[PDB]
Amino acid sequence: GIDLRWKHVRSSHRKAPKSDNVYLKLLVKLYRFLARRTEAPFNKVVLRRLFMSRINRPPVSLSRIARNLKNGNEKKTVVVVATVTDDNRLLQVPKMEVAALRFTAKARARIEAAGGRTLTLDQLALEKPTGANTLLLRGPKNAREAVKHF
Amino acid sequence: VAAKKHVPIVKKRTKRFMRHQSDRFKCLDSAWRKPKGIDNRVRRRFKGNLAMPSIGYGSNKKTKHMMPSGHKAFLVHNVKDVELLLMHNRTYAAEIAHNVSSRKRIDIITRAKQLGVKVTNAKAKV
Amino acid sequence: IPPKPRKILQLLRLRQINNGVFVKVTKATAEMIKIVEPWVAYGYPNLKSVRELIYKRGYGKVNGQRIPLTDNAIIEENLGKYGIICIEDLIHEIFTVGPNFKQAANFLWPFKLSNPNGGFRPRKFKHFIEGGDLGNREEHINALIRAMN
Amino acid sequence: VRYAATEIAPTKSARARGSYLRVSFKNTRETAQAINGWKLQRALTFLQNVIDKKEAVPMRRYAGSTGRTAQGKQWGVSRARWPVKSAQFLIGLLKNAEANADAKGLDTGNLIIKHIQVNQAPKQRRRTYRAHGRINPYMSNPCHIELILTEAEESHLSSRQRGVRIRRALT
Amino acid sequence: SNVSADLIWEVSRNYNSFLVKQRTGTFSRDALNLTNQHSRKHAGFVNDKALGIVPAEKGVKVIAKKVKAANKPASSLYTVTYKSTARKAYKAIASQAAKHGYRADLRQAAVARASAILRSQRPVKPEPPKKLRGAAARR
Amino acid sequence: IWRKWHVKINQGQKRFATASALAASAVAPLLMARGHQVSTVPEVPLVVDSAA
RNA sequence: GAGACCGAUAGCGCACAAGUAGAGUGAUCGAAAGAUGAAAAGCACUUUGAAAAGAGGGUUAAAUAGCACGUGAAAUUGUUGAAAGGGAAGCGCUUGUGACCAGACUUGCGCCCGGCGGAUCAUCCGGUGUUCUCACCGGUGCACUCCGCCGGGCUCAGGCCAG
RNA sequence: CGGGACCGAGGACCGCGCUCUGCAAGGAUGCUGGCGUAAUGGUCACCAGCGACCCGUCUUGAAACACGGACCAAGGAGUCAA
RNA sequence: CCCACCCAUACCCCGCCCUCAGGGUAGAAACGAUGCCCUGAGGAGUAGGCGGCCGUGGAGGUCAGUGACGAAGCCUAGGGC
Repeated sequence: GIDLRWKHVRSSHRKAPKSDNVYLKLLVKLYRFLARRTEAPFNKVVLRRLFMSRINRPPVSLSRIARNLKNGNEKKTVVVVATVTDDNRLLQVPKMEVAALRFTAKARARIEAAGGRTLTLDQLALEKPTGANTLLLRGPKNAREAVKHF
Repeated sequence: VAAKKHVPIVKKRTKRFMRHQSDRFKCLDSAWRKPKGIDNRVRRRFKGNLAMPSIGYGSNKKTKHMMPSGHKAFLVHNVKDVELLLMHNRTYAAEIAHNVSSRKRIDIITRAKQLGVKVTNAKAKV
Repeated sequence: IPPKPRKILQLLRLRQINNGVFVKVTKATAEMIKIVEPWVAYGYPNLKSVRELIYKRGYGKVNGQRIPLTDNAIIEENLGKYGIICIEDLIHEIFTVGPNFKQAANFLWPFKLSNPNGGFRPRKFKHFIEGGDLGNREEHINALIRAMN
Repeated sequence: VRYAATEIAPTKSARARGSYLRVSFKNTRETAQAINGWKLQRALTFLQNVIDKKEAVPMRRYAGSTGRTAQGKQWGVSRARWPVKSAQFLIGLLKNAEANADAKGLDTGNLIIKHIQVNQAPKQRRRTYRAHGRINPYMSNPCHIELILTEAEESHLSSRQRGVRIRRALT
Repeated sequence: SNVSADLIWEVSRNYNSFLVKQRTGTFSRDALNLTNQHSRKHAGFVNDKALGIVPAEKGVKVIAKKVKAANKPASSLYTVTYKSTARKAYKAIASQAAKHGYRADLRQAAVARASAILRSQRPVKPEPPKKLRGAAARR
Repeated sequence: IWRKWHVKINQGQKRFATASALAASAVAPLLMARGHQVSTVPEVPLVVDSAA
């Protein structure tokens, strides 16, 4: 026998989505290829967030996107691996180019009316395959009733 | 026809795993059941007792599910089933299901002879 | 085994019986080996012992994996920044205890030896000076290396 | 109806059968085993001697705490009895089989009991009263008897082996 | 758009009506499936460009998918019957599989299937009589 | 009898599933994969004149 | 009128002369128990027995369905065959003996000759389809070319145990 | 420089090399014999050498005590709702 | 005190099974990518936790499934996985 005081640890992170969405499966295949064949850390982060669950993907509002568009970020492509929601407290939506998993109808309509562009992640892979000139945004993770009651 | 060339087939254990005390009680079937008594000698693995199945007895991945001729059994019910083995006569053999009638068996055997497919029970119902 | 000798064996990378390591003699190592004397036999290996151990049972730790030292290219990729590009360089560094002895010894996987041909002494778990096998047998470790290699 | 001995053909054999016969199965088994394999006339004479207490049936399996007699020495035992009722039932069956052989035209002077078998019939369920208001079974264990009477009646060698055999044949 | 061969594979990779699943392997009844194996490489009903070979009265019959008629099932198959020498059949099948880039990865499988069908169309040889062996069987 | 026999489904998810099934009904590979015999159908989706 | 219910130890206690038979002074308690066969065609006649029945002979597609009745498990029993047994058997590892078996093999492929039997040889022309350069169809081959068959010869690959 | 035992994983080429027409260099080939069937192999029964307490439950730290088990078939115990 | 010898599931080498880990694999001649290829390490287990599979009654779809030329069931010192 061998004396192993320490213990080899199995991985504690997701390697595949639990979702049976076939479009998400195709997106996972695409970003697996991209993260394997490119040196960009952006593709690895995007693939690992595509693995994640819904409580680990909180929504991002247009007010949050407009907040992060300030100070020289007006021309960067906004990348959100989550749902982009509308905020009616924000009366004036600036022009922006956002790629997301999905948009709400009001958020998509308000972006297109303000003159920006909405993209999917495969369109993001086509136009910025290495994630150049991109602003990666996450929503508030701890802003949940369960997390408040923890 | 003859099977594709393969590594020699090795069975790590030929004898079956018999249930404890199934040789002494007729109400106990000889099918394996893992002993769960905390004082059971077979569960505690004393020497001179029945062996317990484990994954270390597993067969080689290259020869698993191979009959001694080197083929893998494929259960067939009709001529359309046996024609699925057109491209695998050196890897899969055909085995006619038990509830297939004699005349349909003759049809399957004739088609399998044309396709060069081994039939495991070709002498049945003759 | 008590926790302190267990920890010292874990730090000396002696986790299995008949595992062997090369140690550079300082006070900080000699005191550890003196503590774990009831479980180990140690001594001063010669050039023949070093070269035969490295040639027959030499394994390098590459990306956490145990790779046999069958080519000089493995030694070049994993020790070439210290000037060790061949197995003769590795043997020289281990034998002469050079400036990169720590890197060479830690690159060497702990040697998994067999039981000795001819056996141990009749009572194995006494000190060497009492007629046993434990402790420092000095230059007599070479015969044990021949028997267990 | 099917007999247990299916190998025996019915062209030159004679069969007899009795079912649900209220006679002791154990005694009947012992009597049948005593007369198993005998001549028909010898079996009939022996069963009459059993009825007249001149020859005894050896008790071999069903014999626990039975008596001992001098008439077991013919069989090499000490425990033997005289099951008169079993002998009467078997005499009736043997006479029926002899009549069947006469109807078929066989010679009864050369017939042997090739097959004889006693099986347990469904039990007769009487009851008996015990102490303290208890009722126990008082059953009978009857038997089915059947019997049938019949007329009494260098390859793949090696080359070295072949050469040795030819040399020894020539020499 | 919303439909691709990749998506059809993702939908029907776990179950479809052509699937035959057993302990020793998974097979497919699909007509455009060379080697009758369940995989994306061989799923002819899934793939946009695909080939299939069936026996004829004499020779082989090869069907190929037409990419411009995917929504028209009655006119989606390009069918040629080869009833000629086996070498010419192999040459034509390999030409329509590899020369214009129409699934050059299926060339070996297509030639193999044509060869198997043409060998199956040969007359069969009579089997030798069974030799009785042992003790009970010989006597 | 007060076992739960009926399942409440969101109408939006019902309409989503109906749209997905109608979208899958216009894919000729999926029709063959569901065991339908459509090899002689001139076009999928099959539209017949209302005069007939 | 129905059922993603139960299928005769289930489902109501009850699928049957069931709130019956039966028990209790009484209030009350309360079962067990369905299936021959399509059709009784439910065995004429002879023979043996006092009879029950048995044997022949019949009916039936089948009595290996005989009002003990579809199928007919196990416990347990009888016969026959084989075996073991000096105060327990049973079980594990590994040989041997005896009995009984599943496979595997039987020849294939490729050449060189000779003999047959046919021109779905190469090229060109026209039509058609296609992946738009690849094919099929109709004419053209006039037998040193193609395709099968039959005899030989040669090489290779072929089963088991071994040196 | 001999003598012996056990093993032959992989499956076009690629690499490190060497004694460089080639090789013992990133894993066995070559030659030959008998047999081609119960001969090898397998199952069953038995003898032989060695090994081997009767299960479940309970108890405490554990044993022991104690409890249940003549045998077989069918039935038989973490369900539903809020 | 000395020499040789015996053998544990311990130690060394080799094969195989599983688990874990680290790599590779698309202008796809391209794959049950839920696949395949390469490499290394590890393997006892009560209470307890988790995963994958086998089996039974019934429901939808599918296999243009099997079947009076014999379904289901049952017996089997007959075989295969």
